[PDB]
Amino acid sequence: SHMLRLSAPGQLDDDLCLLGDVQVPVFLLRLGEASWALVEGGISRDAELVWADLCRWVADPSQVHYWLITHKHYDHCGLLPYLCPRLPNVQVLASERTCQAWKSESAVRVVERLNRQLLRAEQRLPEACAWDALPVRAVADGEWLELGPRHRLQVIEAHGHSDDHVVFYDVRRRRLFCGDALGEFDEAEGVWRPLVFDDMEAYLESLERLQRLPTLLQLIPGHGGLLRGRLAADGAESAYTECLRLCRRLLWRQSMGESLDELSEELHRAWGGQSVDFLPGELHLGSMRRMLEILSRQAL
Ligand SMILES: CC[C@](C)(CNC(=O)Nc1ccc(C(=O)Nc2nccs2)cc1)N1CCOCC1
Ligand SMILES: [Fe+3]
Ligand SMILES: [Fe+3]
Repeated sequence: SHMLRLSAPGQLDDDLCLLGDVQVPVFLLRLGEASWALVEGGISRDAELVWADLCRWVADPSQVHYWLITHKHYDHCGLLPYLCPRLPNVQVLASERTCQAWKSESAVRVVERLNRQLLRAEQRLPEACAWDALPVRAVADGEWLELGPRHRLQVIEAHGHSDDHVVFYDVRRRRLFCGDALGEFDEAEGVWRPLVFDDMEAYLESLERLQRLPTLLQLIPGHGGLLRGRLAADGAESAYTECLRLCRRLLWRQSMGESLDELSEELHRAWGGQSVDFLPGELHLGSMRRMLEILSRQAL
C-alpha cells in the first residue's frame, strides 16, 4: 500500500482509530481519559463488527459521548439505530436536513432496504431503536463542536453530493472529515472520482470553499481511510479538477451523438469495483447514470 494513505483498521494517530471495514469506516476519537466520539455512521450489517472493534479501545461504552454524521446516505448512518441503544450517553450530531431525513417514513424506508440488501444470510441485526427516536442534536453551518479539551471541530456546509452534506474540520490538527464531498478516492490510480448526486454547482462551490481552509495535513473521506501528505493538501483542488474533467468528457461524448447510457456503463465498468461489497449491484450503475444526468443538465 501507499504511505500517503492509511488504510488499515486500528490506530491512525495518537487520538484516532479506524473501526470496522476501511471501505465503510467508523472513526473513533479519544477526547479524554473517559470521553470518546465517533465520526461517520456506516452500514447496518457492520454493527457487530464495529461494536467488537469499539470495545477493544473503549472499556466502558457509556464514555462514547458524541457521534458525528456527514450526510443521510444509507452507507453513512446505517449503524445508528443498532449501536445507539448500546451507547447510553451518546449524542448524534447532524445537520438539520440530515435530521429531517430520519423523520421521513419514506426516506427511512429506503435506508433500511438498501442496508438489508447487504446482510449475509447468516446474520440478523441487533434490536434497533426507531429512527425518529435517535438521540440527535442538530448542528448548523459554522457551528463549533466543543467535543473536548483538545478537540474543537467546525461544522461546514458542503452541499452537492447530497442536499444535506456537511464536513467537520479540526483546525488544531488540520484534519478534515470530508464525507463524500470530494468524491470517491481511486485507490489504484490516486485520483478522486466525482460523486455529484444532487447539484453540480453546489458541489463545485463547496470544493472552492474547502480549498480556502488552512492547508490540510489529514483528509478523511467517507470511504477508504486517511489521506495525508500532498493528498490532503491538494485534495479539494484535485477533486474540483476531476469533476471538471468528467464534465468535459461528458460534453465530448454527447457531441459525438452518444447516449448518457454509454458513458454510464463505461463509468460503472471503470469505477464500480471499489464499492461492490457495500453498494448493491445496479445501484452503482444507476448512481453513475444519475450523476451524468445532473452534469448534463447543468452544462448543455
Ligand atoms: C436518506 C435519504 C435516502 C434514503 C438516501 N438514499 C441513499 O442513501 N442512496 C444512495 C444511492 C447511491 C449511493 C452511491 O452511489 N454511493 C457510492 N459510493 C461510492 C461510489 S457510488 C449512495 C446512496 N433517499 C434519497 C433519495 O430518495 C429516496 C432515498
Ligand atoms: Fe454519499
Ligand atoms: Fe458514501
